[PDB]
Amino acid sequence: GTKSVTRPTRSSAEITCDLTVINAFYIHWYLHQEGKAPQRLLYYDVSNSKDVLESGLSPGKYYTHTPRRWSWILILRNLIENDSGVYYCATWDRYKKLFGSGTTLVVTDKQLDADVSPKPTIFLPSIAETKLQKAGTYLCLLEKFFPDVIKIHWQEKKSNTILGSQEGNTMKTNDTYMKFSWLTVPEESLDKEHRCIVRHENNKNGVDQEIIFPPIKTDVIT
Amino acid sequence: QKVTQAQSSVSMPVRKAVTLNCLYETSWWSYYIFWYKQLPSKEMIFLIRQGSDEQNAKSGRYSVNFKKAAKSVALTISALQLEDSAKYFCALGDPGGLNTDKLIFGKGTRVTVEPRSQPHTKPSVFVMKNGTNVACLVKEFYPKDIRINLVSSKKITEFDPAIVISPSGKYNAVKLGKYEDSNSVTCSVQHDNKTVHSTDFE
Ligand SMILES: *[C@@H]1O[C@H](CO)[C@@H](O[C@@H]2O[C@H](CO)[C@@H](O)[C@H](O)[C@H]2NC(C)=O)[C@H](O)[C@H]1NC(C)=O
Ligand code: NA
Ligand code: NA
Repeated sequence: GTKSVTRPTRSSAEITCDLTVINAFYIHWYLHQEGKAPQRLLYYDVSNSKDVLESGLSPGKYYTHTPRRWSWILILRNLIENDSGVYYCATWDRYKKLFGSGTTLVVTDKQLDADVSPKPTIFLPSIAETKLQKAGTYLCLLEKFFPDVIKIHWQEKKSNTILGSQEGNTMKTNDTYMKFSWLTVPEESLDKEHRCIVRHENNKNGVDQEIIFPPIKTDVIT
Repeated sequence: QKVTQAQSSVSMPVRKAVTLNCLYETSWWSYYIFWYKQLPSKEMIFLIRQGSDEQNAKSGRYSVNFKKAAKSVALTISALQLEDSAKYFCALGDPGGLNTDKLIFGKGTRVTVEPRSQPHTKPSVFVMKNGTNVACLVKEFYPKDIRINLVSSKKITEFDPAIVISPSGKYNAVKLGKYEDSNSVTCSVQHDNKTVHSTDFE
């Protein structure tokens, strides 16, 4: 449930609570910025429908919305660059305090292209690898995406089992990012088509991308 | 109230053990300490809790060496597994246990689990292409130390290679670039005093 929310400065942002809570009384909101300690910003009083702000914070900046029963959204007003980071909703017991999946908030005024969705490039196994090792490696390259928050995994065409893939780190390319993932499939499965599934905020229609890797087809050298 | 995690990073091999230190300052009489694991996907997972009036916490491969005098709550991760590689956070309850209470966190300590010591393994080397893009794939090598070279006389761009631990406990690597002369681009790898060419396999 690791999402990103990219917004310009001076706008409002909505951050959704990922926890499934039964009989919540207080919903706590935490901010984690890279290199800093996670800290609570406020909590929401479920019974009185009130926000309790940490000392120093301006009223109106944060607001906990309840769109429906036992469902919470943190609304931030007047965004600044320093509002960026990972936001978590939290509660006590299932006593231990438990956290949601967390949302990466990205505040930027950067003038980017209309399409900052990950752009795919497919690589098919080399003839030397399939011949010698009775396995083929498929590589999926994703480029020119923003923000850096992305998830790539692999599946067979008519199967929902997650395959054993590997991945490189996300790398910055000018104002954008790139990432690649690869899958080694045995000879016996080389005749099957494979899917590289990419989850990203800026994908077309907010639905994850399904990149099809065609099956290896036999070729006679005449 | 303050929480300090002095170590920024720590490295230990698989099956071995690592200890993560934490020091705190609190005015509260009775309190609680918690240890969390933060995944690279940013998920915050509860591991273990230690009480002010309790003995030493133990929950599977996790244990807490508690010293209320010095105010020290070191976490030990025993019999290390590769998925133990994460960022570990120490949190102080304010005081903890009550529904309105906040946690005061430390800045966290990164743990990297190293593969075990093994016989040296020479890799196989392959090249995959898509137009201008050339990927060099380096399979099953040990040790980690390697120089991967894509042989081109017209390089557009080159990225840092990605080195990962393989399911057999060795290493795999991928080096990508963009080359004008992509159709003739070949790969050479320097590893364990040997030179492996992608053309060796062709
Ligand atoms: C090089 O990369 C591109 C992009 O993934 C490949 O083109 C796609 O191929 C599939 C079929 O499997 C089509 O459905 C897509 O429409 C194509 N996308 C685009 C943007 O053209 C291409 O096949 C790859 N070439 C090689 C030699 O592997
Ligand atoms: Na509610
Ligand atoms: Na702030």
